[PDB]
Amino acid sequence: NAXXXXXTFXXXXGLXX
Repeated sequence: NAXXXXXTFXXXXGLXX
């Protein structure tokens, strides 16, 4: 469960990323 903020992947949170 990656995320928990902002980054090149995107924002918010979610699995895979």
